[PDB]
Amino acid sequence: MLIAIEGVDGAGKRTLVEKLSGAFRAAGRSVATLAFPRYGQSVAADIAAEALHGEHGDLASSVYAMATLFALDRAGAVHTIQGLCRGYDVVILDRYVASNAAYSAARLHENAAGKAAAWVQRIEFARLGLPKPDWQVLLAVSAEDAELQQRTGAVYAELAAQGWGGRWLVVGADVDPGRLAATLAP
Ligand SMILES: C[S@@](=O)c1cc(-c2cccc(OC(F)(F)F)c2)[nH]c(=O)c1C#N
Repeated sequence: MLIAIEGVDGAGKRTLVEKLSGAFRAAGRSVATLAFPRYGQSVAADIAAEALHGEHGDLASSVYAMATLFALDRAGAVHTIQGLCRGYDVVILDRYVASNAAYSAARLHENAAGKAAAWVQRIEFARLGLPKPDWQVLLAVSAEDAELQQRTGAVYAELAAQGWGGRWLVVGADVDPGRLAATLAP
């Protein structure tokens, strides 16, 4: 089973990942995890971060340019992902494709049924061959550029509402991880 944990920066996705990992292993399931973007590994990720800190001329000004860099990062990992899906019962990704749809649409003031969200699907899942997650779990919290983080949170909820790329669940900060693991388990 492939699971992506999503949400805005500061939402506390890592803690969820760890909580879920323990709940799955308590239920007798092997678990592997990966975090995106892969800063310090993917040159594409690293240029993208660097660009948001004012490096690389006008790169940050294009949403699609940033989106593309983050896609190329995930694509470089596509074989690792598929490998972990064969090697372990449950594979949990801290951020995945939906992050690109949410930050891009937010940025462009578009909704989940808009162009950017559909572009991300075409590029990442169809063209680049990233496998679609079985579940996407939106960690949606009150308090994690504030304008964009709030709007990205909203777009994310919209992705979950439309079933973008697959089934979702939306959860809060105090979700019970054992209950969540039983819900997600085949
Ligand atoms: C690194 S996480 O915040 C992220 C952001 C964007 C993203 C997409 C478009 C524009 C963008 O720039 C900015 F955030 F400034 F809006 C970021 N795309 C991703 O795939 C991931 C991941 N993982």
